[PDB]
Amino acid sequence: GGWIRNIGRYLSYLVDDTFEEYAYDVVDGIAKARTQEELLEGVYKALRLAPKLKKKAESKGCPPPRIPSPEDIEALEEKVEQLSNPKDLRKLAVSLALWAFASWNNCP
Amino acid sequence: GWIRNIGRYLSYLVDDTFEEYAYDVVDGIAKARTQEELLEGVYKALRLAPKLKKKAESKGCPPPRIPSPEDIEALEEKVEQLSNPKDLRKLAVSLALWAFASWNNCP
Amino acid sequence: GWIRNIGRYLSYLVDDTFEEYAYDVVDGIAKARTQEELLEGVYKALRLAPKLKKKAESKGCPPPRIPSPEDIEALEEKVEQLSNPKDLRKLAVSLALWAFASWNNCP
Amino acid sequence: GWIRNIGRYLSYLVDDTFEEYAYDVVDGIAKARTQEELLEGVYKALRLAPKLKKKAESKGCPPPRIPSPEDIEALEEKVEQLSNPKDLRKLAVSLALWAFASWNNCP
Amino acid sequence: MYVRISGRIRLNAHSLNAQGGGGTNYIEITKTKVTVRTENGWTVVEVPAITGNMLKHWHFVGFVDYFKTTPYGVNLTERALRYNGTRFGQGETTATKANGATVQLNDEATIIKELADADVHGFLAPKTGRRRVSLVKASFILPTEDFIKEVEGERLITAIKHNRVDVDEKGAIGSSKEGTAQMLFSREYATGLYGFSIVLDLGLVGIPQGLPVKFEENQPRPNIVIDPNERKARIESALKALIPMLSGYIGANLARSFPVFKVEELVAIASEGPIPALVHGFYEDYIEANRSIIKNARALGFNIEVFTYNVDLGEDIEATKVSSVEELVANLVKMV
Amino acid sequence: MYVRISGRIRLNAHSLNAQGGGGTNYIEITKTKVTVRTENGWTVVEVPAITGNMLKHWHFVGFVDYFKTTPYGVNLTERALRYNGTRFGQGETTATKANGATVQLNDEATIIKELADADVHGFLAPKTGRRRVSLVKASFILPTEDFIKEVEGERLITAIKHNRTAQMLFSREYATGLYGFSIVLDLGLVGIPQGLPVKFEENQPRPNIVIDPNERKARIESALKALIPMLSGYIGANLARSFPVFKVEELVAIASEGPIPALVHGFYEDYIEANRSIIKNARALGFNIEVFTYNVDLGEDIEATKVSSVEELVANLVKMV
Amino acid sequence: MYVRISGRIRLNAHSLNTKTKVTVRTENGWTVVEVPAITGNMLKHWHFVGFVDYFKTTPYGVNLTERALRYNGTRFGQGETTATKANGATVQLNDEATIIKELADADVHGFLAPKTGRRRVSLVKASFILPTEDFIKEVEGLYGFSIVLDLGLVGIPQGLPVKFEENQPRPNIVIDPNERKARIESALKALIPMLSPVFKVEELVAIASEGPIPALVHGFYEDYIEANRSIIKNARALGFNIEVFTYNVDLGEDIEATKVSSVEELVANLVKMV
Repeated sequence: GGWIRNIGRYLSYLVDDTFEEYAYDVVDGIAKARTQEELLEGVYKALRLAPKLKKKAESKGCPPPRIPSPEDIEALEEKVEQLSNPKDLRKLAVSLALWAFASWNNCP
Repeated sequence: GWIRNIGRYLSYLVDDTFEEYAYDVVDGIAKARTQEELLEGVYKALRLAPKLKKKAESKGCPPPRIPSPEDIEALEEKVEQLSNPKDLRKLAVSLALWAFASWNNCP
Repeated sequence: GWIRNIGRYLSYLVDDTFEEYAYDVVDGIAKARTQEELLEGVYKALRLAPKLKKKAESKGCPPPRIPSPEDIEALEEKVEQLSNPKDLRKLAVSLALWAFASWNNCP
Repeated sequence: GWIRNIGRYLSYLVDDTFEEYAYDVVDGIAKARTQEELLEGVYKALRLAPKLKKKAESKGCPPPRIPSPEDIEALEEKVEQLSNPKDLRKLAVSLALWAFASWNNCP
Repeated sequence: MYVRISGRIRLNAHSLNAQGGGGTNYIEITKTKVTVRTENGWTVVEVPAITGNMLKHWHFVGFVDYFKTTPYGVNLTERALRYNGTRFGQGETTATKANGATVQLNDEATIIKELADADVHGFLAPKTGRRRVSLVKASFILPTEDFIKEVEGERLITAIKHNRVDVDEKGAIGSSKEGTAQMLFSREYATGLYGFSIVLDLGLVGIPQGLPVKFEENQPRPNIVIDPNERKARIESALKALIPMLSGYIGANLARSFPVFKVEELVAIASEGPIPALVHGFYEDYIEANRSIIKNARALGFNIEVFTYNVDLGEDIEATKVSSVEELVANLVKMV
Repeated sequence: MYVRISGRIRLNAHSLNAQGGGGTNYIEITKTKVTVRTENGWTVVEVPAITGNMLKHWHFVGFVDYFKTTPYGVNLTERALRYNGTRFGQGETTATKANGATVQLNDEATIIKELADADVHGFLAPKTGRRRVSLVKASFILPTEDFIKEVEGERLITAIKHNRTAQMLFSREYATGLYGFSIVLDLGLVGIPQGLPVKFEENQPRPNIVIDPNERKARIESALKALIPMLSGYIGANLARSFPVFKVEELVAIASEGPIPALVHGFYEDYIEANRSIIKNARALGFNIEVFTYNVDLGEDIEATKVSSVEELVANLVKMV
Repeated sequence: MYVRISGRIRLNAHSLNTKTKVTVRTENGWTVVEVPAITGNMLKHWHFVGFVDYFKTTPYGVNLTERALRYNGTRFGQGETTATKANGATVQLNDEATIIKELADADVHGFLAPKTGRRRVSLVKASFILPTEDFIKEVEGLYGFSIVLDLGLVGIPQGLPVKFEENQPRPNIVIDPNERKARIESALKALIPMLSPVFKVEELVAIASEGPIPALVHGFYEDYIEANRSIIKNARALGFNIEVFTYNVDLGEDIEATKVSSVEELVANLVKMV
């Protein structure tokens, strides 16, 4: 509820074109993570590669890359911690990996 | 629960305005593969806390809020209870993940 | 847990509303690979106990919480059996971790 | 470690409700890498005891107990027997900072 | 030629290569964790250190400081004369010549011909994607194992504080409403018996990696894209750059620190041909390893001349008894 | 030119670089850890020492004292006149001048041609980002390894109490010994901004002296004469009450017009033969090295002039250039 | 003017309100032993009390402090945001120039007011009355002392020494020239108390000039005469003038110096040289 669209936006901005910075290692780490720790490291690295996206958008005139809302991080933490079953954890990680590739409203 | 306040302060380190960045401490407290360097980076953030307070009260922002002591000791009990590297790494990454979020600190 | 006195005293030593601002002592306490500098740092921390006690009434400030004899006895008992630098640095950095907090700063 | 008794004895020399605010003794005791200055400091602290006891009996609160010989003896035969400066320095500074605790001393 | 230096060096009261602390008045020094056998049980101790990256930077500084004396110093970049480690860092598709000329980033041979920095320390040009490894390779500077064993680890940190003074034409310091400009910073101060070891893979000076060798009649020979005396001067300057690395120009805040700098003992090997790396001084049994290496490398047809300072090195391995480093430079350059 | 002056000086009861722990009455004298050889192995001892920041700040004080008397002493910072070494502190964008007219930090050419302090002792402007390394490399002040190993250590420190409601008692730490220093004046780029060291106007390296040669010579004279207070009593703090005793037990000074290495100090068991070897090898390499000695024994095939101090050597060096 | 004095006297049964260390000379040993010598703070306090005694008697010496009369030199201690002048007018510590104009002891010996932040480096450098190495070598006494008067900074605020009106280097004097001369004369005369009931003067040597000059080697050593010769010859050869005064010592030859037979003669020479 809410995390879907914002996570998709941010991951697309990390992966989409018009950036020349195509980081798939973070996407692969998020996807292939049976345990929750590596999924958390992958999403943390994706969030960490925020300043590069902001600086590049400012330099090339692209719209600023929106950062996911704190409530989205809240929901992420709750569903990761409350779901100790590796099945739902893998489902969530692969859903994030799917949202890493999306053709949103890119630079005009 | 007890991650919001300390995560909020962690995001106070790097965010909109606040023309002073410190990502080495965030990286250290995120991938704390051993029992330590986690509290080391958190203490480094707490040492930059007066710098953040001065910058906020000077330039454009309301004064920052230090994490509550009950939060700090809750974190300390949580890190004491865990023994396997799995829980330690999960706690460290969940702690340092809040440093990058859309917070409306300076109006 | 059995540390509120020390944490509150260190905070009042380091926080605002006290115009003393002893950060060198906190830095000495935190990064302590060996026991010599950790003990010197804790000595420097407890050194300005009379200053805080006498200067509290100079403004209308409640007296600080001096560390209890039992707390310092437990610290001395648990610091003697220290050989590996890992847990020693852990203990020192955790001391510095509750050194910084957001207590009720001189209500 | 039987350091509680000597710490309590030394605390009354520095703690409140006592005009004898001799603060140089503890600093001289702590940073003593050599046995000579530590011995001089402990000797002067012991020689200052009659003033402490007369002040305590004048105040009304019970004075500290008579300085026992075995504890101070074991003090020297553990401080000078160990050649490396680490343990002797840490024990000296620890017993010096032991005096910096406030409790029900002179009601 | 690929000359290798190693040995044991004593640094006393040095504030070299701090870490900054991340934005704190208390400046952190470079702390590196090392392993010591410690008889029955191994130990890991975190001790002050000097990184090999900054050692390479200071070797660069020495090389460019001793290269301007040569008549062929025009090829040296003017940015090197001011001790700049930048090389095609951010969006630098061109290079600035010392005589105010623009140099393109194509034809790597021309790049190393027109830039001494490119020849000696390599380059990275992300815009044009040009890569060249640094011929000089510096090892880390750490306290040697017997030092930790004898001092039982220790801390080697004193943390002396430093402040400022202001009068601002008023006789006072001033509060925060005017600027204060009085800062209290405490920088960690270290010491110890360290180990210096840097290799100078100088056999590629003037030889681009793109076409290192040519075969006109099917024989291997280095591709010397420059005239010979320029290469000889570059080799001489690179060897002379070893001199300040042992007299002492390395270390952070050299103006305020300048640690007392000398090597307790030293070993140097010329080794015109490719050889194994000379072991860096950190250990206790390296004497036997070095003795065996020197005594059995000649069986492989290696004409390696060894210069020894404050080491007996037995009596059957031949060596040159030396007491300085510029004599080493002189005897290294009198043959090349 | 580049000059390097190393010296062993005997000190007694000096309160130099003492800060203490926070606001405590007892004030410690920055006893640092040093390594000695002895016979049982390399041991670390906590011995009192004087930081190189102290030495370089006092070299600054000497330079600004001997620069006013020069005819071209007008081009000096206002901070230099007020004994303030802090250049372009917190928030400083512009600069203050002795004459009163401020100067903008648009580049380094003006900050070198107008601010002799910025040239001689470097500067740092956080706002404008102007950066320059100081040309005064100040070493530390440590006792001799032989002296430490023969004095049995004893912390080399004694506590002395000082008296003064406004009646308070404070104590200070006092030390002694044969300390040593090695001050390096790499004054070959004075009057030369770091941004443009060599212009190469006609394909030949040459210094870019932004100032006239007279001002450069005067700055050299003042900076070298600033070594005189280093051996007189103007070293360290508490000089109003302490004024440590100075006597130059040993002195060596190596000067040249070209880039030359430093020299091995005397904080070790065996250093004199190493100094002989390095000096003779540097001379044989082809460096115009001039070596001056004071109360130190020399060997064969090496010059040894029984000089009195450094001021006369600096005077004749200026005379011969 | 700048003057430096180094001498040796004999102290017997001295009563104070300290004990320091002395280092053995020569090559037999370089260890240290504890000796009850005199701290430099005592020498500076003696100089201050002599200064106030010889300055309050002058008709122009009415710009002192009430605390200075009773030899209580706290110099703006705890809880002292202002100062009490000798006449009675409470001066407010707002600027350094006002302090320089209204105070004289704070000029000669510096000042520090932590509440207002005001600070001034003392132009009087006081050294230690330490025993000579021969005393501890052949006894296991002759005590050496030295003093430095930087009187050229008297009346000169630390904030700015030169105003630079017409681009000239002139000192920023803020008090009357007569008051400055009287203060210099009183400071020079203040050398009497430590040079004059049990102790007697045995050896003394002083150098006085105008520009910044090196201080003499302290009378603590054995072969310090060679250092004094080096300093004197170097000062003569550097180019500026320098006046050398000797008291019961044969300094050297082939130079010019004044052999003073009394301390009053030395005081008169210092007074008349400025």
